[PDB]
Amino acid sequence: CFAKGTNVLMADGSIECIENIEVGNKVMGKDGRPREVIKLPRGRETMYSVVQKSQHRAHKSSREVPELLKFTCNATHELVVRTPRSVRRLSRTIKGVEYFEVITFEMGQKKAPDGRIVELVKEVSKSYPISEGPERANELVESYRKASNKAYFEWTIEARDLSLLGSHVRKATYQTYAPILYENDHFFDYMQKSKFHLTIEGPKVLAYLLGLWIGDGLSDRATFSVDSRDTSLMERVTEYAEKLNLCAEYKDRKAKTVNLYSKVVRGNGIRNNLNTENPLWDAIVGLGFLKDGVKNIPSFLSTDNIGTRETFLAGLIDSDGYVTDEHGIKATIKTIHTSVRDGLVSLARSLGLVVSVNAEPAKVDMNGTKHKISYAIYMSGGDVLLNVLSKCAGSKKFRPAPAAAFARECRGFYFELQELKEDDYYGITLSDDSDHQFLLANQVVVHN
DNA sequence: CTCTATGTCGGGTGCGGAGAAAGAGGTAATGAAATGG
DNA sequence: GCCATTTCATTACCTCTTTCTCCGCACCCGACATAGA
Repeated sequence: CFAKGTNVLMADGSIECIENIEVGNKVMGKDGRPREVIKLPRGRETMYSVVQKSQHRAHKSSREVPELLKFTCNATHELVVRTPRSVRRLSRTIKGVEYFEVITFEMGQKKAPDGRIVELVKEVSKSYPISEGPERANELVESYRKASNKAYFEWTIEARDLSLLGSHVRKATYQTYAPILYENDHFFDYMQKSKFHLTIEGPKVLAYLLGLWIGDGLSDRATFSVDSRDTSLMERVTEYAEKLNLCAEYKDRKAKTVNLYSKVVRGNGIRNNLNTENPLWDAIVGLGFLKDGVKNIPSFLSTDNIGTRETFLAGLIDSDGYVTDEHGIKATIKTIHTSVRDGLVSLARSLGLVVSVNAEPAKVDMNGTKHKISYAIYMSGGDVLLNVLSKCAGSKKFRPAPAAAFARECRGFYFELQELKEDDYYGITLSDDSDHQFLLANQVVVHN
């Protein structure tokens, strides 16, 4: 059961407030498929607060508080958790004799003060004196390592039982969120829904261009900047631009500025068109990449076609995107516009990538200039991210496409738990044969 | 003549990148107190 | 209670990311003029 306010992800990918979800509607299953609701358990109880942990620190100005994943449930809500399997060996001495130890995480049981019989994870140790010889020990260690396939346990525990966990286990316990595997085709239907009728590279190229525009584009013309130096990118531009059937008006004249002109009438002389008869623009406005005068990453994109979701970032990254590879594939977009920040994060995750932003306060300096609140949104995620990069043109950005059928597994997150005051709670119940867990809106995986 | 799309101009500031710090969980290593026979 | 493990939170580091931050000038954006319409 959830505290009132908590937003849910509906199977159609919309977002509905928990208190308003009725019976018969279909929530989002971690598999992207629908999870029907059959009961609206309501009531009053003691509520608990959740909130991811993180290397974040700047406080204690109103420097915005992070976008940390969070939610609030009653004391008996089941937390879909995970805990690593761990086995360490150790040699210690007491009462004279020194022995061998075999510390391990194994799921046992423990008595809740309230009397209940709770199934959880416990730290277990088995030991005998060094006299016998490290042989017995070394045996179990593998007889464990070689016990189960998954490197972690996947169980459930009620907020109110969490304390029951020992120190070591507690710390080594996290919750997870899953990627938005569902898929609308709003992008596609839109494309088909218009006058212009292009090839089957549209959704792709168009997507890629919208990506670049957002990053290095101009906010009042279907034109944008480029690094006179990245040639590969340069071509991509022409190519994709050409496929949408438009022109690349390259002008590096004292970095490079281009303009994507329609092949329409030119006007009387040469004073070509760029915004007119241009799908790019027809969309920027159509799909909402330009809300109320400022750029923006439209939310519908978080729930649309993955390919397209990918390609778009591809574009964003090819302009305003710095990539490295030294200790893992990672990419960093920098912005100053909230909408851009947000919209991007919500999208970034939809894929399964790990995201974290870092604001930089306004400033004013020696040049006496007034800087602005800046955001350095950070991403990573092995394959998932790679498969995006594989769709890049930039030299320093491009990266080969993952093996294949790379799994879009859930990402876990360490959190904090807080005891709140009793309060009305709303919960929903799914049909039996399902997994009994649905995804929230901030992509966090929860049980009903 | 008025109302929009295209070039195009000048000023103040977005962001580019990298290196480093500051957290966060994992490990041993302890000190001892609880369990079962 | 003697024995012989176990259980457990805390301690001092230990590894690994991911949050921060630094700063000037080439470039981004608002401002303006002018071919269309």
